[PDB]
Amino acid sequence: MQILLANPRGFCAGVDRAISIVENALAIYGAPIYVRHEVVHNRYVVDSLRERGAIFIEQISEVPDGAILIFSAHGVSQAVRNEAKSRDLTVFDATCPLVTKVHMEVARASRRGEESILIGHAGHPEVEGTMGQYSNPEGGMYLVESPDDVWKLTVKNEEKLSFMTQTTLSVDDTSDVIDALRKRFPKIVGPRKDDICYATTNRQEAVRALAEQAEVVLVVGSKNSSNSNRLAELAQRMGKRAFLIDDAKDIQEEWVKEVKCVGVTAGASAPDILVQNVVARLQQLGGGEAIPLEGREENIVFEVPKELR
Ligand SMILES: C/C(=C\COP(=O)(O)OP(=O)(O)O)CO
Ligand code: SF4
Repeated sequence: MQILLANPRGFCAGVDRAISIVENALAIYGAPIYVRHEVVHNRYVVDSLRERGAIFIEQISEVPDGAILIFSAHGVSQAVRNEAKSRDLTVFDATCPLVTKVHMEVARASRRGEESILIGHAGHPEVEGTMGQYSNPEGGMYLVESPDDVWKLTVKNEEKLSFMTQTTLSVDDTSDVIDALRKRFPKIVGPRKDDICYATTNRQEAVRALAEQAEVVLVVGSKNSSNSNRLAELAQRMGKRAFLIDDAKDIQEEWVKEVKCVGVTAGASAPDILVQNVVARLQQLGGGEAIPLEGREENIVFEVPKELR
């Protein structure tokens, strides 16, 4: 059995920054360090940080006065931010810069009383934080997840309308949604394409190349990782069996028995060690040396704030 590795795969600039923020805060201030939501959606990372004294909470009420609070890489709403500011908390923000970029545009439309539409998945923390940048009752903030949602949406003033997107969406499905938005609201304004980040676009392009060779694709990532699910989904739609897994122990022999080519990739929040362990398991199951596919070289890095270096 041949083992192929997608490239790029694994950690993106925002996830590496956000994890370092929490690690550095624990070294500087000691336990406990409060973190609003899993810093990144990865069980291995989260479990480890708990171990070292990080405490993960959903609501600011859970945090004692005098505490240090870190906002997750997915971002938070202005309401949450202000609730944290009204309290006597020391706050560090691990929101990824590429999510903050979107937030700034939503706040601008809110200040103008002009409506905005967000393409994304209901209930996800990044969608809660981005929708949570809009607070003007004169305008409006609407969420659409599909073309059918666009077909049913009515707004107050489609002459002054703009859109934004979640950073981890399917590139292909978002394209369909935007096509619909432009047909329904011909004066709608947005970015040149969408707010899907470089890491999401690159991992999806890489898994596409991987799936065209591999019969089976294993995506290292947790169940609640949006971007990771998009990678398994993409391979599955190409007609390949694809499994989202947290670690090598999740691999069932049936998935790769008699398979000549198995591909491995990892979501933006999954540490490289998990991929190494998955490769080791596939080798014990008959696989040879892991072969990295050629890919788009990534070079962006986001530094931790100086106060945590
Ligand atoms: C922070 C972030 C992505 C990094 O991976 P995560 O798996 O942590 O988050 P997501 O894909 O949104 O479920 C959203 O920009
Ligand atoms: S997936 Fe993109 S936007 Fe999200 S943390 Fe990573 S680099 Fe930032």
